[PDB]
Amino acid sequence: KSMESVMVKYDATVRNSINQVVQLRYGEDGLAGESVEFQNLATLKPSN
Amino acid sequence: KDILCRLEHTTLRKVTANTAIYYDPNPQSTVVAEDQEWVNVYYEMPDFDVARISPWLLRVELDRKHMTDRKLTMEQIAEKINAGFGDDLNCIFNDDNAEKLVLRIRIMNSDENKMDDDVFLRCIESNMLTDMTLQGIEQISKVYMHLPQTDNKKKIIITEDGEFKALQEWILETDGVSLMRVLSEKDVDPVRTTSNDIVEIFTVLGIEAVRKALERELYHVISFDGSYVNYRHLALLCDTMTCRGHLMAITRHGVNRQDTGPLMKCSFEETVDVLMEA
Amino acid sequence: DDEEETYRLWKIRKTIMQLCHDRGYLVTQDELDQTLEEFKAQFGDKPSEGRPRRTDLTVLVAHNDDPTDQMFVFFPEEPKVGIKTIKVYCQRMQEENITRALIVVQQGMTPSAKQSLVDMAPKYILEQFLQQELLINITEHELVPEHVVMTKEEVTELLARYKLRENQLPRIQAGDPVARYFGIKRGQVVKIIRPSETAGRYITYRLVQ
Amino acid sequence: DREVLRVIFPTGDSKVVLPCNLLRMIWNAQKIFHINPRLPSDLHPIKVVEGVKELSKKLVIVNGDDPLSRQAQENATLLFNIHLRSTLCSRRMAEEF
Amino acid sequence: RKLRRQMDIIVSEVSMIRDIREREIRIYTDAGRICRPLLIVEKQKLLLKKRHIDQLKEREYNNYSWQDLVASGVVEYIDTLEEETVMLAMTPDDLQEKEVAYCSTYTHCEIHPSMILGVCASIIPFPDHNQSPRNTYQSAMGKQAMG
Amino acid sequence: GAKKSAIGQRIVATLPYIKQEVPIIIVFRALGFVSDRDILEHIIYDFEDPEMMEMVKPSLDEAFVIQEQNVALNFIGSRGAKPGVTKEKRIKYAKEVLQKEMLPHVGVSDFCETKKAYFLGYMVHRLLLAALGRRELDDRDHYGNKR
Amino acid sequence: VGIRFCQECNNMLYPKEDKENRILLYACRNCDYQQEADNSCIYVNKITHEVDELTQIIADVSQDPTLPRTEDHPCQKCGHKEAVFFQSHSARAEDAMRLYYVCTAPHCGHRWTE
Amino acid sequence: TVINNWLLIEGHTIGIGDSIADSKTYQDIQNTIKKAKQDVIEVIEKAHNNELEPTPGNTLRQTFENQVNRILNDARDKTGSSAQKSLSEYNNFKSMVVSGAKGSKINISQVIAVVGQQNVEGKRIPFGFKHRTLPHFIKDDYGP
Ligand SMILES: [Zn+2]
Ligand SMILES: [Zn+2]
Repeated sequence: KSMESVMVKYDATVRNSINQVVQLRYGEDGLAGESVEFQNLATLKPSN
Repeated sequence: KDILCRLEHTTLRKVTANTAIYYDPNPQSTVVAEDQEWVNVYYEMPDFDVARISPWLLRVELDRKHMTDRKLTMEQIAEKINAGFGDDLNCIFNDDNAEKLVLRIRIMNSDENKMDDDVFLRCIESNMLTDMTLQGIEQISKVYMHLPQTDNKKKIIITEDGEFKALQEWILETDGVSLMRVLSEKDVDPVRTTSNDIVEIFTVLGIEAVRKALERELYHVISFDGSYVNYRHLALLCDTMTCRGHLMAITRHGVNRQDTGPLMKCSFEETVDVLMEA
Repeated sequence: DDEEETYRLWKIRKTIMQLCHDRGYLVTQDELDQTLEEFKAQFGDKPSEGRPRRTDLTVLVAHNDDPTDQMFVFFPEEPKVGIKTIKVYCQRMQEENITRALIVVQQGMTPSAKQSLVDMAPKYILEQFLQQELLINITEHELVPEHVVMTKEEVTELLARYKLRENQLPRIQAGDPVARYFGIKRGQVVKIIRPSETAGRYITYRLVQ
Repeated sequence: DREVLRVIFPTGDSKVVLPCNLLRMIWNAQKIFHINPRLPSDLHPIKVVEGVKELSKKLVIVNGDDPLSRQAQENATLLFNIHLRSTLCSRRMAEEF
Repeated sequence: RKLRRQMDIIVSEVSMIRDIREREIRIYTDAGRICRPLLIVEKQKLLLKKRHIDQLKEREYNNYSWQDLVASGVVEYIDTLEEETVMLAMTPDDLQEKEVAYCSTYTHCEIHPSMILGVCASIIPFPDHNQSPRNTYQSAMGKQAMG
Repeated sequence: GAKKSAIGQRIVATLPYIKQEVPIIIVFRALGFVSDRDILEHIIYDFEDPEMMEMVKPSLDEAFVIQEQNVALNFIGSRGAKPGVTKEKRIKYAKEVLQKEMLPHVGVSDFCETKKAYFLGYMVHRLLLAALGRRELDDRDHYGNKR
Repeated sequence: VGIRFCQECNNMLYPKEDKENRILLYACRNCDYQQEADNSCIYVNKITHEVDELTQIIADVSQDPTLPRTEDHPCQKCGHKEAVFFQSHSARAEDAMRLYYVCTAPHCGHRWTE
Repeated sequence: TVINNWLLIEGHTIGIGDSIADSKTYQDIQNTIKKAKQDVIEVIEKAHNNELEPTPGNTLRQTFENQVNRILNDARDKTGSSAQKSLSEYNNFKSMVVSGAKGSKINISQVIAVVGQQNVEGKRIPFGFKHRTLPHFIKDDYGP
């Protein structure tokens, strides 16, 4: 009911029916959920 | 554990064993035999009570184990009662050497020198048992202390070599919500400390803190059973619930707070009445 | 307790210095990093019924961009601030000609005084802060992200870039604990910068309303 | 970039969800071109450094040359670019891949 | 108890409950009380004997029926309230037989433990080898079968 | 409260055909037991138990003002669903309510007030044991409480 | 602790103080009657309430067939080997696992706890 | 389609033979359950003799229930692992569990070794009767 109209607009922002900006980029990265997948950051864990 | 005592709400009822309203007309000669020995010690040079003293007496016994468990001694309890009641009550307490901890209470001398001299003690006795606070923060019924065996509750730091080390620290979780008071408490991490109450977070930290807290609460329930949901779905819901700057309930209480056209309001509920207003 | 009371008053001063520094006022680095011993040693006596008076604890700071611009931080000794005490402070601002004033409160603020601040709000900006609130800097909480108050020049560019109206931005209540921390009024825009696990970093803009 | 990751992930969890799987893409490249790990490689390290720099510009999430767009573009692809730079670094391209 | 077992003044469906701790004896005669027949055990022995079984075997052409077991005081009905004061043996061959003295004061015995099941659960074969929800599902399916 | 927590916890009764509940001791006064000892004798059967005696102190104080059976009956009648036009009719209505509507299973005869006082005292006695923790609270799910 | 009833109307006697003599007096209400108090304690409540369960235990429980019986705890009063043991299982204790024993010998309702 | 037609040759079934275990495995399970019951009896004796010290954050009753539950929980795991190790490569219960098609380790152990503790609202079976779960037990019987 609340989230029905939230949509990715053609400026790549996420807005509702009122046209208010919910997110500047969908998911904060502008990517769809299907293509992404789990990966590892190699430079995070290891020591100096 | 010392920090836990300063947080958990402890009242006189928890640390007190039994209470008796003895008549005790003459303070010099006490009705209770054993009580007489140490009472005389406090009555060689009476102060502020020589002029008069209420005939009635209130004797309260304090459990030893509870007092030691809460790190409470005979002193601050007397000070707290005197501070709370000012000069209304005169408190005399025995020494910790005695197997029984005692605290004799009598009404002020000035009043002795209107409601009732006897019933008033019962009102005080009931009032002091529950309403009076010895040490802790109200609204926090119980506090648990444990070492986390999971990384999320563990403290992770970056060592000199640059590796991630998870330290084993003591973390306290409470059964009540007083975030502002607990956060200000000394020796309490004012950064990592948080609450599972979204309203408490909203009124203490803000809407953006709610947005982050709502993420963590929504993530915790979803990931409790090991399930995974993409973040972008978590973020979108938490963003719509905080887009307008105040807690937007998904019920009709918070949904109706949203501003939309007449037809949309009809879809939710109360269709007929809305159209008349439009 | 008298002994811990000096520690308590020190925390509010530390928060105020952090609060003032965040607002853009000039606060010395050593002043921000004032240890409890330094606060006690700088004065050196028993706090209660001693040297610290909430009038004495009042501090004056000046905006970095405009040295003439300054803000007053007033600590009242009375548990509840009265109309006369507020009236004393406003006259003090007139003597120094300081538009913005920050008022701390020990336990509560007189309901009559609440309307008084609104009445004088245009000529003088007065804000009341409970002592409990300032004991901790919420801005340093992990949940609270970094908040930056956008200048009108920045806000105009923001709307121009995204072709947005002010009503189309996310909103933040002027009573928000962070919003009160930065003393931002309606019509202001807050730039929130927070880490993102999908993008690394993410900038959010909230209109003050 | 390493310091930024530490702020983004204080807990030190390296698992992350990102668009392109670079390890499998490198593995696909090794098989498609019959790369021999034993023999010396003909890929100049600078071509790896230059190649990733050119690639980063093509992966546009927020388009625009103004500072507001550039900052948003840098933020939107920040995590991926850190992953891309560390995965396609010259050292790894010459040592293991 | 003696009168009920002899069916002299107290009918079979009358339940007498003594709460020893509370010093109360509750006698219930009203309707709506759910009860079941249980074999009476005295001195760690069944009052039901081979002679009772032999008479029941010739149920017809003998006029001996279930009512004679109740009249004989060998079996009696126990309601839920009385069952709280009853020390019940699941079987005679195992529970009240001489063994490690878990209990030596059995007052009643089950005729058969399988009578706890109802009509639809009583057609399930080996219901004690199935997961319990599957016995519940069959009780539903058994009422939708064809025949 | 100041005096609210001094007396303690008081017991009230919700009799049928009365809009609002009444203090328990008032019902005993209406039934014909005026003195406190006579009322407490129907509630506390062992006067040597100080714990039980304290539990009824707040109830006695609440109904201290009403000290006569007719006064108590008028109080019960005053709160009746159909208040009497005059005081005399109020007493008659209250008498009828207690005579038939209150604990009818105990009796409906004009001389059953003593039996109703004992059972009502037993209801209070049972309540005190639950409050004192001496007896466990009744289980609704327990199937011997069902019909 | 002692509860006193009036000797005239059999009503409750409540504590009262006479300033003339400064001695506790249990004075009847609505009865203009007074009595000489002797206990000197008008009110006492035990929050811990370490009330002995043996006093509450009823010797008749030895006749319960559902209670376990042990021959390893002979009765001290009479030496009867058999005894019936159980737990208090009463609220306000918060820890009810200790066993109370009651002698099974008729006419000897001795109760003890180990 | 490819493997549905190879399964026509290989075939897959499940029967009584897959639910059985070796006599040695049955003996091991019986020993574990017999010892686990004795362990719970000892915990009961400690509580009965007031020799059980409550752990922090828990009352005596919670301490006893925690100690009893872990003993019985450990027994189920010990017998469950033992039953799984007895399974052969040919066992069809294991084949469906190993492939992940259906069932789990707990299902195998319940079928072969022990169904385990039954809980209502997260706790052992309540004393619905007066201090008894059923009329077939003695009052205050906390055994498994
Ligand atoms: Zn009298
Ligand atoms: Zn004996």
